[PDB]
Amino acid sequence: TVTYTNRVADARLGTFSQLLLQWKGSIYKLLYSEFLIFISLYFAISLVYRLILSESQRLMFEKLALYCNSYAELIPVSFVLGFYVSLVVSRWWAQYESIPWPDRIMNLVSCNVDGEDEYGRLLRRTLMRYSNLCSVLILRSVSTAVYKRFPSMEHVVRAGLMTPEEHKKFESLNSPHNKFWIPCVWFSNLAVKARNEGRIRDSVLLQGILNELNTLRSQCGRLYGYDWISIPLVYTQVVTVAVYSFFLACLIGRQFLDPEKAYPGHELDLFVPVFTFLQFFFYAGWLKVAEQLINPFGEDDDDFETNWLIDRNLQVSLMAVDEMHQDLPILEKDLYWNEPDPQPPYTAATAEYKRPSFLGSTFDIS
Amino acid sequence: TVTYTNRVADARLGTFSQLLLQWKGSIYKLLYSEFLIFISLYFAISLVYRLILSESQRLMFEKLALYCNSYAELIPVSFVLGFYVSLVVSRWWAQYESIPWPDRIMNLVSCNVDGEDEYGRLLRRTLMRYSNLCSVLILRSVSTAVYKRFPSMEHVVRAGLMTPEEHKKFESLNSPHNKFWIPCVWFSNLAVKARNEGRIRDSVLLQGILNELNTLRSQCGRLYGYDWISIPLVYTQVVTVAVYSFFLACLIGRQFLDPEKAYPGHELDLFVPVFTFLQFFFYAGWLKVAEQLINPFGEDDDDFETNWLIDRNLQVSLMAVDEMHQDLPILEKDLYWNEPDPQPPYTAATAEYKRPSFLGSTFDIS
Amino acid sequence: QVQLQQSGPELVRPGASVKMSCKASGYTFTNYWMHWVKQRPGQALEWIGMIDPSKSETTLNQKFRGKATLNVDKSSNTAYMQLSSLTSEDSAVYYCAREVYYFDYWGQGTTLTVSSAKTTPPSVYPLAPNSMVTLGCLVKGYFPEPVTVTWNSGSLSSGVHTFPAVLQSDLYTLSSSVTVPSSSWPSETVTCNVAHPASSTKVDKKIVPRD
Amino acid sequence: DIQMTQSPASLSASVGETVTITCRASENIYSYLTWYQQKQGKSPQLLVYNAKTLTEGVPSRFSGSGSGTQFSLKINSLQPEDFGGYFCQHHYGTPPTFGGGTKLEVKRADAAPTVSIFPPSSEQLTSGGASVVCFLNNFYPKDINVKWKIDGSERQNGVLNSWTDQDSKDSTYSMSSTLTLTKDEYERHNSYTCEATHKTSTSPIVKSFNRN
Ligand SMILES: OC[C@H]1O[C@H](O[C@H]2[C@H](O)[C@@H](O)[C@H](OCC(CCCCC3CCCCC3)(CCCCC3CCCCC3)CO[C@@H]3O[C@H](CO)[C@@H](O[C@H]4O[C@H](CO)[C@@H](O)[C@H](O)[C@H]4O)[C@H](O)[C@H]3O)O[C@@H]2CO)[C@H](O)[C@@H](O)[C@@H]1O
Ligand SMILES: OC[C@H]1O[C@H](O[C@H]2[C@H](O)[C@@H](O)[C@H](OCC(CCCCC3CCCCC3)(CCCCC3CCCCC3)CO[C@@H]3O[C@H](CO)[C@@H](O[C@H]4O[C@H](CO)[C@@H](O)[C@H](O)[C@H]4O)[C@H](O)[C@H]3O)O[C@@H]2CO)[C@H](O)[C@@H](O)[C@@H]1O
Ligand SMILES: [Ca+2]
Ligand SMILES: [Ca+2]
Ligand SMILES: [Cl-]
Ligand SMILES: [Cl-]
Ligand SMILES: [Cl-]
Ligand SMILES: [Cl-]
Ligand SMILES: [Cl-]
Ligand SMILES: [Cl-]
Ligand SMILES: [K+]
Ligand SMILES: [K+]
Repeated sequence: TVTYTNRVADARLGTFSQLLLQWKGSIYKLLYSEFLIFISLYFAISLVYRLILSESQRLMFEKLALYCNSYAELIPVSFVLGFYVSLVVSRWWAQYESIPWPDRIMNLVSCNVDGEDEYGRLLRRTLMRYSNLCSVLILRSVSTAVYKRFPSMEHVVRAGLMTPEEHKKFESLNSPHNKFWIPCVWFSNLAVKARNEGRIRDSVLLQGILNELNTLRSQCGRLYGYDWISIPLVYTQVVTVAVYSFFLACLIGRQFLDPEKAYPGHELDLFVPVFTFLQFFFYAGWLKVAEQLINPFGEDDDDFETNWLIDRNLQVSLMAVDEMHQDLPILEKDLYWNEPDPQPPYTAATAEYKRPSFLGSTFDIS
Repeated sequence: TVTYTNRVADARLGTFSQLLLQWKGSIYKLLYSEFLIFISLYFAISLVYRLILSESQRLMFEKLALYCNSYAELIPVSFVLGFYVSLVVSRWWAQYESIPWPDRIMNLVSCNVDGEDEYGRLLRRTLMRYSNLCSVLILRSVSTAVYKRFPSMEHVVRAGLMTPEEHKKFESLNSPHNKFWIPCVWFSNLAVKARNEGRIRDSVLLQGILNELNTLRSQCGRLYGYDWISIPLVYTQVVTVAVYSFFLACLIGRQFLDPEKAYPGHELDLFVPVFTFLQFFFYAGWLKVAEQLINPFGEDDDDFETNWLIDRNLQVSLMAVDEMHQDLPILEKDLYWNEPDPQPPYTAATAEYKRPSFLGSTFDIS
Repeated sequence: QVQLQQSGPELVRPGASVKMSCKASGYTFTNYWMHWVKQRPGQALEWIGMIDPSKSETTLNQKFRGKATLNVDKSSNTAYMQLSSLTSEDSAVYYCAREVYYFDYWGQGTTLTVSSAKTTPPSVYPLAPNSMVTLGCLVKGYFPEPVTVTWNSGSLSSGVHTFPAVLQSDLYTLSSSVTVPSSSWPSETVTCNVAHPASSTKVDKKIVPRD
Repeated sequence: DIQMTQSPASLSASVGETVTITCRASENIYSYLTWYQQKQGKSPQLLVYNAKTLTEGVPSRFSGSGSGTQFSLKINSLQPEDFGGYFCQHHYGTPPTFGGGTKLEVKRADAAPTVSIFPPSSEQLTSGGASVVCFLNNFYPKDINVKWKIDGSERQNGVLNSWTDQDSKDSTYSMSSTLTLTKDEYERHNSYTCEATHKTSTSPIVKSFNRN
């Protein structure tokens, strides 16, 4: 979604440094408001101490700051963040791999549902759409980006993902629960009907198609699960309490105390707490990692591009089972027909990458 | 890619020490430029303090260095590095195992696509090439090493990975999305056509071949996923901010202060901060681990050898389904035909490795 | 159709710099690496370097490290090459080629000439002395190339040999011979015509028999 | 670097014949070799790539072969068009060095050079310089040797030669030698001879003149 994969292809001088200059889906964009509030509260307190408090009050503030500063402990906060963010990141990738792709059903339906006639065409296209509908229905249930595109079941129909007859059949089936599973049932029934009409040769080929469907159903189930079963609220609250506890301490503890009073650790007044602000970016930004990925189907810069996926899948699916049904290119003898050990060419820039075969560590390289 | 597996086969005296003398894909090669800039900035600051600053300015610098040094904290940085690098290393190996190998399809196509005639040969060879094409297409989409070898679809054709007719069929199919999935559809269709021509006996054998294809498709999908879905930018930025924050502190904090002034902790002036530089190699090098593996399909020394894989697969694939179709050696009685409990010999050096059978922990060894 | 259109020929003084172009068309610019080749008479083709249109990554020949510079303009689909600290040896024909495991498309070529000499008109000297008598013209001390030599304003074409110019002290010199039947000379008037467009000079020298 | 050694430097044959050019690699370049055809004045054209594969327009009479360090181009049943320049290039790595080249010229019957020596023009002598020109037209083969002798003694300093391309009509060559002196040194001597050596005869075809 915010792909910088190509920038970090090689480990050169500024591989990671360069990324500090990027705004989209960045630490700056996510921390902006919070940082400003922190900045404000800090310097506000700072001026109160420098310009308002009396000599006696200043002595209390200095004692208060020494107290607060002693409770700004990074080690405990770093612990809970690391473990929590790891959980979030784990679920994040699991949710991606749970986004259903038509390609596997697509390959089978395209080759195993017979007929070069309009019915055979309508059959294959309708099967794929039942798959894609099964997906779109669950996606608009878990993704705010998708839901805002399909707020009502009418939107689904008018967008061409569901026919008005299908919508009629949809409504006819009375159930208080999410009906995303309906198209998945239709598919299996239609696949069976197709086999009985002789459009699907064996049962071996039919079960194979039914299996790939079930897999897609399992995919939709995972998405439902991650959406339903949030990371326990108490856990989420714990890490924010820990993080905020730290910044609360810093607000007062990291204040620049009187240099004259010669407090151990506070010999220099820089007015601006450079390293404390750098710690804020570190920890608040670290928390923002979880904050953004805790729901990867939202509208964050780094949240998944689910609507593009829907579009891509629609186009590719139908194309593969329609225009590509039993439609192949002209079989030719390959360029290496009489060559048992082919030696494909290399461009000028890639010849260094033509390596001798790795036989194994145990063998002498001679 | 940088295989030292054989060097570290045994745990001897210098098993790991020896690796410190290696340059290829080393910590030295990856840190070179960064280290020099660090070195320079350090000693630059050092001379300014020793030769330029006035007695009063020197006192400020010393107070500034004590301030900076107190913010050079390894524990928080070590935390975020460990967790982040672990994520990177995890994806790194996942991406490797997602590189498709023909061998499984290769075995089935070679034995289950009948015919010792030119057509049977052309059939088997064309099937494998559709697999290898499905792979090469995705690899040149995710690997810069491969793309620079196949920058254009013409390169693919001229290299003998795709026929001009196939390229024509390729273009004929209108789609705005990556067409790496096309050959995978062709394969399934061609496999079905092959079965209808009687070249594939049962549907059981056909579905078995279609399954291994789908598996390869899933492999290609994973590669696409890891390439598309980068590790969240914010996370990457956080760890570089943390790391750089540390080295910023060290630049000033680790300066050798006046020995005469007798600052606690700064009693000795060595001019060169040995241990601070050693910490740089540690942490900057630790970050370089992630920096290099965040995209294992790039052109780093330790990035995958994808082009060799392509070459190896091409050679082996075709060879197994062509020259090796129904082609076996002469069946003989094995050397242990009349021996129920064979005792294969051992070389002089390996006799110590002839062990008695491990029956289980519970049994008395008598 | 694939077509590589380079810039026109250049003329510069030693020590200076030059920047020639190459506009590609009929194919996706960024999907093919652009190479540059140097062509000198008598020597073999020299590979200068290559450029990746996409990321502008350059890879030069060690021999051209400090002499050549490469860059492109993806918007205009043109590639460029800059040659610095130009000397007389940097004079040659420069090509730009497309690579696809081979160089399948070259440009027409860009001729670079490096010398410190101002435009100078040609000095046409007649050459006069058995069945067929040979006559000729001597064009010396001119610059720069080229010059057009014809006999009797083109009417006399057959039996003529105009030799390739040579370099003599930063100035070109060439000869032109013509053979006509001894009966037609000095009977029929014969005169060579030398055209030097660089100086807009048009000289005609009738070859009168020796006195 | 990988060194490309091409041979022969120049080949002479007549239409219908079959020739064979050869490129040899400094080190193994597998099947990564290309053959180019370049006609005088024009930009080179791709003939064969990957050592064997012919490109689009190339006619069947062209064929490539070899692998490793030994390659060869073979043109059977020559044509008028097939005459010109031919060179090779390896495509295994950077820099992709080129071969020395090969000039494919037409073969005919030997011919003697029609030597014609000319004295400095009076218009030139009044300018302060003297140039003795000597032509050697329509001969064959291309090989030839010209020597200048001022009063019997050999003269090598000040001589500038220029050869021509094989005539597209009679397939013969031509060259022009020019001895340049100062008006002062030119008038310090008598005889200026122009000796030419060829395979057309054992004795040098000499043509001279005196300064009067
Ligand atoms: O495969 C090879 C890779 O290598 C190349 O990319 C390079 C870039 O070319 C590099 O330029 C870039 O790093 C550059 C910066 C390096 C300075 C940091 C050094 C510090 C290291 C730690 C110790 C202190 C010193 C990394 C940034 C450092 C800044 C940090 C942040 C502030 C705090 C410290 C320093 C310099 O900034 C560059 O500046 C440029 C402008 O500012 C940016 O954009 C430019 O791209 C255009 C390309 O045509 C330029 O023409 C044009 O000038 C401009 O638009 C670049 O994106 C930006 O990276 O980052 C990449 C390094 O991997 C190449 O382009 C690609 O093929 C590929 O990505
Ligand atoms: O299965 C058994 C294994 O054992 C053998 O390998 C040995 C090597 O033979 C050892 O020599 C090597 O370790 C050697 C070094 C040990 C000194 C370190 C001890 C420190 C431990 C911590 C506390 C302080 C002391 C480990 C390096 C220590 C250096 C570090 C780094 C600097 C900071 C501290 C020390 C010495 O360096 C060796 O030196 C050699 C030259 O320098 C290198 O190359 C040589 O290989 C050739 C083989 O024919 C030699 O003939 C030739 O001399 C030379 O080319 C070796 O590769 C290099 O390892 O490393 C291996 C130990 O596992 C054997 O060859 C193999 O069969 C197999 O790999
Ligand atoms: Ca989100
Ligand atoms: Ca990498
Ligand atoms: Cl702590
Ligand atoms: Cl399920
Ligand atoms: Cl601070
Ligand atoms: Cl610490
Ligand atoms: Cl998939
Ligand atoms: Cl130190
Ligand atoms: K860096
Ligand atoms: K050790």
